[PDB]
Amino acid sequence: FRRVEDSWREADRALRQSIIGEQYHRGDIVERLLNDQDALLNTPEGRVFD
Amino acid sequence: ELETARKQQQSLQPVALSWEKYQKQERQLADWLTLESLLPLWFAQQASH
Amino acid sequence: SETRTLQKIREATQELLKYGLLEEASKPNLYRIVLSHPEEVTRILEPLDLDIGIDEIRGLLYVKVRLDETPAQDEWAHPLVRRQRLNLEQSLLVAILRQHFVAWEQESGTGASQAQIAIDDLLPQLQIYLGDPGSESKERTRLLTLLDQLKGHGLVTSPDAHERIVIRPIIAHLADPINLQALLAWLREQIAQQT
Amino acid sequence: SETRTLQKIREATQELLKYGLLEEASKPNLYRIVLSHPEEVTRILEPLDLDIGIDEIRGLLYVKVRLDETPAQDEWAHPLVRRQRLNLEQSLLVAILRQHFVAWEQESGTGASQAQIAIDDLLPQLQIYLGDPGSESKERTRLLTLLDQLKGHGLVTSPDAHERIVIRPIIAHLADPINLQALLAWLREQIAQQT
Amino acid sequence: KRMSEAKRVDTGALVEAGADLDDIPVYLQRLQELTEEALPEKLNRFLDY
Amino acid sequence: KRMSEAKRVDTGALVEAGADLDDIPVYLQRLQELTEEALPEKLNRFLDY
Amino acid sequence: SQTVLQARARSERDVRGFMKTGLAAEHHRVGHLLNEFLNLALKLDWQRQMI
Repeated sequence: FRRVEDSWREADRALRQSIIGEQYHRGDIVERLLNDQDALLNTPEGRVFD
Repeated sequence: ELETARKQQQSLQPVALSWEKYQKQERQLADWLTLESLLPLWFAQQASH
Repeated sequence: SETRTLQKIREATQELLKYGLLEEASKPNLYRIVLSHPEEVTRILEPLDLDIGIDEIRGLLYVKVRLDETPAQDEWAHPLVRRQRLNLEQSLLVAILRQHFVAWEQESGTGASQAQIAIDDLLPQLQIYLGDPGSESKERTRLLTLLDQLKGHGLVTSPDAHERIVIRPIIAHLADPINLQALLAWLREQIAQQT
Repeated sequence: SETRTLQKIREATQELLKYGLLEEASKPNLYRIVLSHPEEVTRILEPLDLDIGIDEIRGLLYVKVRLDETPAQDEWAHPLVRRQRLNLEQSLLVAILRQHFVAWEQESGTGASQAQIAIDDLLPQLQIYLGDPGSESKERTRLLTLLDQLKGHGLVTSPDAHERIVIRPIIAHLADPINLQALLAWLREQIAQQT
Repeated sequence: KRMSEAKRVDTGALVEAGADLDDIPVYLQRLQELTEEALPEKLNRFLDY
Repeated sequence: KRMSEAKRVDTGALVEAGADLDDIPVYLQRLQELTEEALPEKLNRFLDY
Repeated sequence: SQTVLQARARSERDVRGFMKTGLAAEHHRVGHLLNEFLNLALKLDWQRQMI
């Protein structure tokens, strides 16, 4: 869990630094949220958490 | 927000559909009007000959 | 014998110079006094190479450096203006505050001056740019220092018991789209040079 | 609309306000401009309750509150002027400089020469009433700190290459010389009482 | 009729425009934005999320 | 445009009818019913309460 | 695990605060300006004092 926490923290920070992007529109943002969370959940630590 | 966006798009789509249906008629009428601006001169030429 | 300006006019103009700005929503009588003789106050400021601006819909009167013949180098060099120039950290906080301010203005138009926000909302924003020193208290202190500087520039109220602050309307005229685009061009030049 | 005020006069006024002062020994240009055009500058200052006195003998001009003496209250408070009360150390230093300046003016008349004093004479007289802060280095540090703060208040110049300061003629127009004399009486009582 | 119907569900965008033919382009711009954003397609995924 | 605007604020008397010229009679029926019985009676009820 | 949920909710905060952008004209203009400026901002070296 010492690393599950860090992985999700990094995912959130990436989502932040990416949402700033002007090229991103609303549909991009919702899509990126869903994809990032699912991808994180797909990694081994993700399955541990699940 | 998603639900309201869905409603907004499902309302706007018929508007664009009908707008196309109307622009079609507008362009159909443009040259049909252009017929009236030409018929008398055509029949004047034909009357001359 | 000697001509004396109207006492109320002198009071209002001196206080407005003291604070560099003035809101109807907080000091209505002075705001209206100025609005009764705007030509008079503009005349009074003219020798100082200072000037006046008006935003009726927001109820704000703010001083601004006269630029008819002052050096285009920088109005900040003007002797009377005291608080020093802005710096790009303050500008980043200004950008975030302006975003929050426009988001607030959407809700009820210009509305009141109550552009409220919680401090806990700002820290996540800054953490992305300024980074994470890994000590929540340290970043809180850093943010509070920046906010203190901005309040020194008059763009934000000091914190309160609920860890809330309210954005001074003066921001709308510092983050004026024209100023924003000038800054943006300067900063694009800066990045291009950075290579 | 309104014709721009003379540029030179605007510069003289703004520079004057930056220091509440003008001196022929340093800045003959603005000194002369204001001297030859007093009505214009005074009228410019009228709106803000500001006025200027002069001592051509001392080669000095200075700013002052134009408010008529005791208009409605005994002692005045003004939006654009903050009345700082010097801490006891600064009060002692300014008192000693004032007495030295008046003594010098007795020696050479009024305004004949700007008063001076070296660090050599200074340090003993300050330690007379303040004692050893902990070292000679600290002694000079404190002395120069107070000297710099006074220079910020316009009373003195920074020491030259030979560690000699010039007492600014402005000292002749302090607000409450009676309070200074009273504190000097207390100091001269304590010097004898404690030894 | 359809244009007015759409304004009935507007939120802060179409209010800045008329309700007749001369403003149709703005409605088409908004419809373009809504279609290209494709927000309505996420609905089922986001409910589960 | 006007009748569509009215239907927005409707509360169960105009939605049952269209938004064209043929639907004017029902609009008139509702308007007269309001002006002649609804507003007076409801105002009286409000004041009495 | 609470920290995980905290990060998740924190990201959702700035998704929510960003989806509400059905703005008027001038707000739409300044929003583009600020977004572009912020995207520029990231590129700098914030850790440097002199920068």
